Amino acid sequence: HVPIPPNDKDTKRLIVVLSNASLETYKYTLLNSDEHIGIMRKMNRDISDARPDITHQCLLTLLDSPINKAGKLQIYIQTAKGVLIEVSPTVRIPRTFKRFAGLMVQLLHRLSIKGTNTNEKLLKVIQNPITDHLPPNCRKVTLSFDAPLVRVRDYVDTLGPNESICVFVGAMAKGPDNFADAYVDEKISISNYSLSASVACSKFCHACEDAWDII
Amino acid sequence: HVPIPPNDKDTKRLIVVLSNASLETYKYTLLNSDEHIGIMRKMNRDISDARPDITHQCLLTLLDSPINKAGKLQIYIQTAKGVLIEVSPTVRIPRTFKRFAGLMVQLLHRLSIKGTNTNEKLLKVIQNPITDHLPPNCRKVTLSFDAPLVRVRDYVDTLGPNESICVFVGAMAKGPDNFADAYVDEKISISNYSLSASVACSKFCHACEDAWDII
Repeated sequence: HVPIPPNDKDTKRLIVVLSNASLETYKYTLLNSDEHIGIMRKMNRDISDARPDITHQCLLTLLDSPINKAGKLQIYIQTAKGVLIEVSPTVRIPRTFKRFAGLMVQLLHRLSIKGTNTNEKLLKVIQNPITDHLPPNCRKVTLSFDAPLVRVRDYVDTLGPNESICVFVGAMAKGPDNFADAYVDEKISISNYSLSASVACSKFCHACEDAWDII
Repeated sequence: HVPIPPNDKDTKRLIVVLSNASLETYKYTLLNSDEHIGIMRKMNRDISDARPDITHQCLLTLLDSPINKAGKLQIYIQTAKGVLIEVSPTVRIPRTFKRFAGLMVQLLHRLSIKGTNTNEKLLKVIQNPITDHLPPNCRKVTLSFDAPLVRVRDYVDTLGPNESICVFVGAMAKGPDNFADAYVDEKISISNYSLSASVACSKFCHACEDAWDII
């Protein structure tokens, strides 16, 4: 089986963009709420933001999803440093947050994680903006709260088989929906209650398993 | 809204039992692969088993699932020490593995986590076996690999509205399906590829959202 290459702009695919991520290597390790609680809580700036266990579990759940087993997923990470990261469908990850953390540190160091067997890279820090790396047949959407209710399976049911979709999922700290307004075609809501990025990506990706017939 | 009490044996409900868990407080903290890699790898016994990030993310995903928002979930944990733990639908959890780890340590210490506001307990270590705590209208099943393919929505579609289901999900180390043969009525498989406990519980619970009409 071969996943989606960058040569392919024909397959109806799901690009998941985790926007406004918190990948800031400080002193080398990442900024987490485990040990930097004294320096964030001491230096009085919005504790609230040392995120990456949620993008960790989005990477675990989405890269363990059956949409990865069909290969129809393509996931990007937009951070606060302006760094946009292309995460492979074929990369494997350790299940632990510490090795993921130092692996993101060396990803920010040498800007590339190569495969231990293959010639090709796996985690590739790439250019801003996202529209250089999105397909032309794209659906730039965003999960939101002020948006009215839109059912996912009816929505991608109203998407055609040539027309790929790029979702904007917020694993951010605390922010409104103006994080992506330069590149939003549509903002949708899927439930009345508050939902996280992990269960949001899981309900969306399993719903488009139900609407793309991945068995 | 009121969740399922232990008085209620009438509601068609999903009991998720995470069987063969690894909750062993050593020296106080739990046995994890982060810091005990030197003593497991040094003392040459099946590294392979310091699990609990998977039951952590099953607790996050299942206790953040919309089946919890309907209250039709009831989740138990069976460990290697013979400890069986009743996890509430109404308990909230910190999102971090360290506070979850020490919280499980004090759960094994005083055998109960009380609510910080309510009178009733939230995490209640209870008796072996599970059949004292399962409903009479029960469906003791188990996810497996040697079992033939069974579609979930057709299966619980063939379950009747008086008939609750108790699934056995393996977050174990490495083991066959004889972990539960004293209490198995049926073993099913949902996909040909290898699936984890997190995506297994998410596909099953979202599938019975599709078959129980939780909107």
